[PDB]
Parts: sequence; C-alpha cells; structure tokens
Amino acid sequence: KDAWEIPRESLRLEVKLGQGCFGEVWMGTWNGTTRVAIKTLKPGTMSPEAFLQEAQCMKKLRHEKLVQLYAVVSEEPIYIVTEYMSKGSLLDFLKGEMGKYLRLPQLVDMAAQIASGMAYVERMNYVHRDLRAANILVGENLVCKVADFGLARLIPIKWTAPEAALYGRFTIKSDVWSFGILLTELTTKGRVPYPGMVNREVLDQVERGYRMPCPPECPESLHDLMCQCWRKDPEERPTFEYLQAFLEDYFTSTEPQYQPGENL
Ligand SMILES: COCCn1c(/C=C(\C#N)C(=O)NC(C)C)c(-c2ccc(Cl)cc2)c2c(N)ncnc21
Repeated sequence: KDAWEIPRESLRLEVKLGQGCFGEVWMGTWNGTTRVAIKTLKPGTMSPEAFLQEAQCMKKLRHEKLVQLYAVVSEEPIYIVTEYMSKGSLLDFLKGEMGKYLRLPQLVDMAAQIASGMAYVERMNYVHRDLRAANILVGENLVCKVADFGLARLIPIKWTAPEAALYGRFTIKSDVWSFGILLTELTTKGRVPYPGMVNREVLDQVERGYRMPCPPECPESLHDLMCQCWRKDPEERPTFEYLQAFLEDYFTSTEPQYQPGENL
C-alpha cells in the first residue's frame, strides 16, 4: 500500500554482516545493478505492524549524512533496503586496523559530518534517542552517516543522558549529550566510555557531577566542547548547529597551532 513497497525477486541476498534479536543484516543486490544493505526481521521477536515505525522516519527523512532508504517489504518476513556502506560501523572501523593511524583532523571531520546529519534531524524536529559510534556508518572517503534511528521520536546508559535514562525526557538535547560521549569514542579509538565503571555506578557518579576527563593528547578546547555537551541543564547544552560550525572550523578558529602527537 506504498511506493516504497517492492517485490521479493529484485533483492538478491549475498553476504552476512550482523546478527541481532530483531534479525540479520545483509549486503545484496537490488534489480541486479545496485549494491544494497538489507535489514531483516525474524518473525517471533517483533510483530509486523510494530516494525512499520522503524522505517517511517526513514521515509520522511533525507539528507547526505543520513543512511538512505531505497525500499521495503511490509509483508512478513520484513526486509528494509538501504545504501550499502562499504566500511561498516564507525566503532568497528576505529577499533580495528584502518583507524590505528586516524589522527585528530580525520576524526574531527567525521564528527563535523555526523553533526551535519543531526543538525538536519534538529531542523526537522526529530530525536535519534540512540546516537553513538555503533550507529554511525563509515563509507568511501570517510563519509560518515547517522544510521539506526529505528524508534526515533516524532516530537544503553553510558551514552544516554540522565534525564532520559531516568525520567524518559528524550529530547534533541539528550542527543547533544550522547554526541558529546561520541566525541570520547573518536578520540580513544573506539573504547567504551566510563572505563572501569558499570552501568549502575555510572548513573550515580554522573548525577553527583562526574564528567569524563580530557583523554590523553586531546586539545583542551575539544574537551571543553564535550563539557558543554554534558551540562546538567538540557538548555545550557549547545545545539547541532553550533557544534557543526565549531568542528568544521576547528583547526582555523579554535586550534590553528595544533601539532600531531602519537595517537592524535
Ligand atoms: C557489520 O556492521 C555493520 C552492519 N550494517 C548495518 C547494521 C547495523 C549498523 N550500524 C546494526 O544493526 N548493527 C551492527 C550489526 C553492529 C547496516 C544497516 C543500518 C540501517 C539499516 Cl535500516 C539497515 C542496515 C549497514 C549498512 N547500511 N551498510 C553497511 N553495514 C551495515
């Protein structure tokens, strides 16, 4: 009942990319020509009428830093068809070898791009609710794109903002918090934040006012930007417009005398 509906013969499932509770994720080919990604759904872990919403946001939303939807199959088992991102998740990309050599200025440019994606999500009055390195996809030329916004609002503790973790206040300002934590993944080669702490002690420590220290060999001005992202009051945090502009211009405006180090 929709112009995103497609018959099942167009999609050749080729290669297996990731296991999940929702279901698998494949590479494939659409109509013989195009290389495409395919998120699937295993019958007994979610209903057909429920997974309708995963791609409702994707239907309405289009921007160069948002993984693009090509197609769906609403009849169960469901398949969602998107652009294939060659280099996989951003987290896998930073941890493994291809980013052993990534220095600050490749990282800051990635951040500027994700932030472009989110400033568009801001401008359209949506919320991601789940921004972190495992949901960013890297592409050819280190193009980064904001990915799994299934259950993205129309109005995981370590990444989540506390007012959201606790009271369910899931705003665009709780995405600036996350994004601030995403800045600490980039600059530590994709480690887990709050190292040597478990989900339980995180919430307590955060509300006491413990923010993460400046990761080794990272410019002070960037660690400051992380602390603006994690201000206690939602409204004292900056927006995806100012972040985008800040990181784009970073090396001219804010760090012109920056010198490379060992890790950044
Ligand atoms: C090998 O890890 C990259 C797998 N991957 C995925 C899958 C995930 C991501 N991120 C995911 O759910 N978790 C990972 C298994 C950890 C997608 C994808 C994203 C959104 C939709 Cl709607 C359809 C598929 C994807 C893509 N478009 N291109 C290349 N790789 C992709």
